[PDB]
Parts: sequence; C-alpha cells; structure tokens
Amino acid sequence: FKCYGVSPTKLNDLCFTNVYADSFVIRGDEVRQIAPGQTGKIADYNYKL
Amino acid sequence: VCGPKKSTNLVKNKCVNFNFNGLTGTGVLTESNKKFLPFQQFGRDIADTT
Amino acid sequence: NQKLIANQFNSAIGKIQDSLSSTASALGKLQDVVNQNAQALNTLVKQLSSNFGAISSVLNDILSRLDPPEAEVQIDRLITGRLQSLQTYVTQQLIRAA
Repeated sequence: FKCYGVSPTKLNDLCFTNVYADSFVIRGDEVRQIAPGQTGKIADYNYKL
Repeated sequence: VCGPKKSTNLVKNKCVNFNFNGLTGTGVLTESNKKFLPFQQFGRDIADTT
Repeated sequence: NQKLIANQFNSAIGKIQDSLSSTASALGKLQDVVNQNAQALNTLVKQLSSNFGAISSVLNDILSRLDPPEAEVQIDRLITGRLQSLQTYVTQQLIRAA
C-alpha cells in the first residue's frame, strides 16, 4: 500500500473532486513498475503513471 | 469525494481554525458581498491564497 | 528696475503653477521612487505562489497532505525559494536606499 503524492494516513482528512480506480492483473515481479518514474515492459508499453 | 469526517457548525466573526473540503487555514469567517458565480467554489488573492 | 523685477518674478511663479497643474510628468522623479518600491513588493508577494520544486506553493496544502518525513522535504524546497526571494528583495532595497 504505497502512496506518492499523499500520505496514507492523511487520506481521510483530504477531499477530492474525482477518484479513479485503475484495475488490472500483472505478475508479482513487475508490481514494482506500477509507480511514477518507472521504466520496463509494463511501465513503458503497457501501463504508465 | 470526502473522507469519514464529522462536520460541525460554523462560527462567524471570530478567529477560527477552519477546514473546508480539505482546505485548511486560520482566519476570521465573515459574510461576503462577493458576486460569486454558480460554478465558483472559492476565490483567491494576488498571493494565490484563499 | 524694481517694478520690472517684481513683475517678472510674480509672472514666473504663476508659470510654475500652470506647469505643475498641467502635467504630472513634471514630478516623474518622485513618482519613479514610488513605482519602484511598489514593484519590489509586488514581486515579493507574487513569489509566494511559486513552487520552487515543491509539489505545492501552499504550505498548508503540503502539511495537510504529507506526514513530517516527507512534508519536511517539500517545505525545505519552499523555504529555500522564499528565503532566497527575501534576500533578493533586501539587497535591492539596500542598493536603492543608497
């Protein structure tokens, strides 16, 4: 459970105009590519943040 | 989309610590005579502060 | 020539009033001081809106979003920028003051 632009315990104090839940299945070793600033088979050609 | 927080009543014309939809600060809340349009949520100063 | 001299003097003063009344460019030297000081402060205030590498220019928005271990980093970015802004302002005021 990793947050980048916010801290995970501040989430209940904040209020947003839109929340989008992007949902998909990948293999465990490539979970680390689901982050800002990443490269790799998924990060560059499949799913990018 | 707001978190599980309980709202309270607003106190006018006093120095208060406020939180409006996650927007926080300290100041006195008073009735405005500003002509807000139906779509405008808040206004800003030259300093880019609320 | 006392009558001539007094009359020329009195006329000359009347001319000063007309010159000053007609155009404000006459006092550009004093207006320039006012304008430069106003600009120095307008610049200083506008700098508050800059991010300087931070995620947000607003200190309260950083604090309401991040825990201290991360909030401090974003704040240091704003402090460096804002402190540098004051140093620029003060230096300019000292030189202008001279």
